[PDB]
Amino acid sequence: FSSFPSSMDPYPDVRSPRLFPSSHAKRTSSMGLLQSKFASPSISRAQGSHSPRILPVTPWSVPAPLAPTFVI
Amino acid sequence: MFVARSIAADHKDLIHDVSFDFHGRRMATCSSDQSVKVWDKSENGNWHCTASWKTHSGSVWRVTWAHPEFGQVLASCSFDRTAAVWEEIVGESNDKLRGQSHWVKRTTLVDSRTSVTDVKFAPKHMGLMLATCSADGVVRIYEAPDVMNLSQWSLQHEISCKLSCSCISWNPSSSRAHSPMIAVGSDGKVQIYEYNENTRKYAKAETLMSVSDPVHDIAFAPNLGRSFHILAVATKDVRIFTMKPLRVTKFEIHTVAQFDNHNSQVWRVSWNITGTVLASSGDDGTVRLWKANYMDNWKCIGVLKGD
Amino acid sequence: FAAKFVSHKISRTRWRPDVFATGSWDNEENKVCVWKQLCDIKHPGDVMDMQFLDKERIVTGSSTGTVTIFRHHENNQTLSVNQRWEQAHRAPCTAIVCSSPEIVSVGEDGRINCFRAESRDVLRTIDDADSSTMHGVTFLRTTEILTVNSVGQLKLWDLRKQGNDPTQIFSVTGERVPLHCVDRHPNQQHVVATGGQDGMLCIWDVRHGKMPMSLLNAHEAEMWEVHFHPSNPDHLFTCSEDGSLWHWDASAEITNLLPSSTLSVNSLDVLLVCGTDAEAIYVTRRLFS
Repeated sequence: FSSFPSSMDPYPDVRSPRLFPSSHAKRTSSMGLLQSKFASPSISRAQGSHSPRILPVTPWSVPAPLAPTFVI
Repeated sequence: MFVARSIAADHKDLIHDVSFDFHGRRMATCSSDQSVKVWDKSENGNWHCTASWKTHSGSVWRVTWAHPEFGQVLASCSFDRTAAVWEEIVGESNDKLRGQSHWVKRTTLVDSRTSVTDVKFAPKHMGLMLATCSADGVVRIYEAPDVMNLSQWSLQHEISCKLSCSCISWNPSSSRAHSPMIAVGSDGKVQIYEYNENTRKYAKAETLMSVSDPVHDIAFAPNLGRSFHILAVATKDVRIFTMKPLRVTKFEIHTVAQFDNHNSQVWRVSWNITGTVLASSGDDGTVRLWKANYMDNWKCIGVLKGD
Repeated sequence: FAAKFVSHKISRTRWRPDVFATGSWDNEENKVCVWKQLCDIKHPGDVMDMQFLDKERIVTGSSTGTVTIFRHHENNQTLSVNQRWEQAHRAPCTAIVCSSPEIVSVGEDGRINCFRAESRDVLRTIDDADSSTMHGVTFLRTTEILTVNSVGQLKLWDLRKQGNDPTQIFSVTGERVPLHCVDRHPNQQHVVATGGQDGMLCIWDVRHGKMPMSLLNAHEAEMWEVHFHPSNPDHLFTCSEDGSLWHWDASAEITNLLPSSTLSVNSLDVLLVCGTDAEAIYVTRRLFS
């Protein structure tokens, strides 16, 4: 039923195109890796070290309002 | 007429890996000379090299062949921190002849921040999928989500390990019958991995204990006609582990056998196509073939030597 | 019926131009012997086209579009290496028949390439890129031809005029089978019959319309081959792809009357053997009884 739930989540179609809608998706508390890769690419766009430490920090917190902060 | 004789690889520097295709007719080699050679076993029995090209900037540790349904694809692995996918190309004009074959790059995987030890294609049922493990100690899985786009390689997953040696080996079990899982042997404690239901993430089901020395090699055996699974490690000792799922947790290991008759490092461990025979090689310069007993103990059938 | 099994999953054998020879795939040395055995020769490259072009001369088309010819001087037991060709079809020819001054050949991709007698120069070529495997081939009124693709696609073509189009087309309503069997009558150079995959008995009237003059399924698997009598047109017998020749007594019956219950059969000429789908090992020696 997880796939069905994912489909339902994708069914909302809140707006095009948003990382804020990506956060609306993380509302379920489950985040796809692709998003993480995109975030890493954005970070890339000492910096590498920060990403390594920033990514670790994001990993440390999975709680609501933490992922948003980690993403920021 | 047929003869098996020693043949020169044509590699200036040392040869890290040799791999057979699906048929067993073709061989791929890689070395520290930065070149990949592909051999054709002619119908006249002599191996002749099909092609050799400069794949990478730095030494090429590992190579592998994908399933022949996808096409002629070889993946390579280097100290340059890249993996490359290559597709064999033959062109023939809608007329007899006119076909030309040369190595080509489908894609590059830059994501590994450090020198990569190994690369392996997953089983054919899964799709184009491969795993790689590096000095960053991060196992990465890449998929081609479109079979048609051989350049479209997405990064499916990333997991953390430890730091030093590395080897990978997928479960070759056909899926429908079994679930995907993969053993990683680095350096020393080594922990394998399985795949979760719809988390779609790799979990650590269990670990292979009793490992001695650095883990030179690991391979999973084809589970054809057997419920249980077998993995052999060439440490500086040979070990065989039996995995059984049963049914939270759903894994068990037993250690089938240990074998030190090499008296030294076991560099390579390889399995038969059926999983019937295991092989081991080491610093004694001896290659041992193994059979399973009725008791499920392993016995050495015989030993090849060389000097 | 004597079955001198000689341990080679034989691809071909034919009546002497008692007298005979044989040819086989499925080994390192491509296997072909004469005859109690005359000239058991090895060669590299398969046997797709097979016609002993004299008591000496003997031609053979091989798997890579290759075509080997030699001359079996049985007196000195020596074979003069008559002719060689690299890329005919590189698939093999998927049938072989004879034409006046040339072989009525065809191949799977359809490279209708005409080697002819002393035409080491391959002059003529209808290089129509036949998509399905053309395995139906004969001279009808040479050079009246008909390429039959593996949609059973009996398109009547030409080679004496030019242009790569086919002259006509014979087909069943559905196009179910791939090409294995046809039947050009010795009674008439126009009369034919499509032997197909269901033990499928079809008959092709050229001169009288072109409908399915027959549709009758008797044998189990796909169309193997037959042995007509080389002067008795009516007497023949029909198999299917396991090899089981039912005594399709059109001289007058058909039953379980072969030396049957084996694997497949090799090639057809009888005055004696036939050919099934998997081309396997069998023998016979009493072909008038």
